[PDB]
Amino acid sequence: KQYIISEELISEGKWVKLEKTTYMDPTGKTRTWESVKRTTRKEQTADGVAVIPVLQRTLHYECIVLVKQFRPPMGGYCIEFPAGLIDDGETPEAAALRELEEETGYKGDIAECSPAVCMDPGLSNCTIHIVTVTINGDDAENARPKPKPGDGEFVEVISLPKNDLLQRLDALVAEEHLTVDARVYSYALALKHA
Amino acid sequence: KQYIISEELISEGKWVKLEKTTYMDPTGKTRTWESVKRTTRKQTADGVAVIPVLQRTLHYECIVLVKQFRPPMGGYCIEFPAGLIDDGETPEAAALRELEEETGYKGDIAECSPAVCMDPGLSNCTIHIVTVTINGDDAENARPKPKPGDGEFVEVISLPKNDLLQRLDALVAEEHLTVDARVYSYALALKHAN
Ligand SMILES: Cn1cc(Oc2ncncc2Cl)cn1
Ligand SMILES: Cn1cc(Oc2ncncc2Cl)cn1
Ligand SMILES: [Cl-]
Ligand SMILES: [Mg+2]
Ligand SMILES: [Mg+2]
Ligand SMILES: [Mg+2]
Ligand SMILES: [Mg+2]
Repeated sequence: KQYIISEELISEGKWVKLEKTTYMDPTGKTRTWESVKRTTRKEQTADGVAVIPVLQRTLHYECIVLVKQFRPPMGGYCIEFPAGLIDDGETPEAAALRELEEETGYKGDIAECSPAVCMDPGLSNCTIHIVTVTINGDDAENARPKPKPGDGEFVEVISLPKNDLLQRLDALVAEEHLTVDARVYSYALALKHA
Repeated sequence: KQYIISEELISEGKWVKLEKTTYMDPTGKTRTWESVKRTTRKQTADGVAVIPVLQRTLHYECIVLVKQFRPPMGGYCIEFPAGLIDDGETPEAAALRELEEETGYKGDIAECSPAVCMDPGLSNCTIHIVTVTINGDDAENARPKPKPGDGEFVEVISLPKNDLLQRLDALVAEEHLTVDARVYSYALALKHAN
């Protein structure tokens, strides 16, 4: 039934553009939408990755490793899964492993990799791979891990037990002004609901 | 330590605007960001997303999802039922309303998240995630009658909770739909639990 008729550029910055999208509705009528896209997407299967890093150590409960950063669009701090854009020619897995080490200092092992999933599909075309990665916290590589953050990146690491994630995220939200990412919250909720 | 110094409008559509955000980085250096915002926010958040748990006796529990054409994606996406919160609507009420309009089901509130961010490196968009149970053995949920608005065209997809991830992966492979990242994250945590 439905499909894109035309995409007209309305405004283009260095990083994001806004487009007027003309599409065919399933009645047969022509309609429009205001679409956001990134300018950085090349031949990657998605814009970015988000990493679900499960930190595993003998005689410890498993922890989910999360990051806290200032986010300019939000005007504040947010708690999220480690994440970044996929470099040109980089695989989603390499990008996940790389971003996890840069944001946390951990060296992980790939567990699984999702298909490309949409971030906010009524607003933008942005997509990611969700890459699950186990971290062997008994390995010396991962003992006293140093974040190697890039140009103007300033990330704090927060490891929360998987068995109590939702309450621990609620505790954090109770204690400061800070926003939990929707993917992180959805994951915490399903841990509870299981 | 980090904060917003100012926001310059770049472009404002009917629904979405692009801004240039000046902010103070933690080194004490001024930096800029390209930020997307909706023009519709009043509210606690922009929207709600509903996790609708369809409970029918002697059947598997299902998570109720919707499939729609998304103009920004240029394709069909599988998502939790969702929409914008009307000015003066509570998140809980927007959840029950949107769940009804999109699926036909009449549900009960189980819990509601604080405002969580959709894509905080890109936008300030936020939602409340609202867990809702649907008593599928009540008469009002027998022949659920969707009340979809002008220009909305929503197909309902109910998937069993205890196989959700495998079922979604199967839909992506065979139907070439895009699964929403929140849906996928929830699905992943269901498998990752314990
Ligand atoms: C029901 N509703 C959906 C809205 O959002 C949009 N609609 C069109 N173009 C872009 C966007 Cl983001 C506003 N109200
Ligand atoms: C690492 N990286 C993140 C990027 O995205 C943006 N960067 C600045 N302003 C807005 C956006 Cl969306 C580009 N590269
Ligand atoms: Cl539940
Ligand atoms: Mg990042
Ligand atoms: Mg980074
Ligand atoms: Mg909707
Ligand atoms: Mg609507």
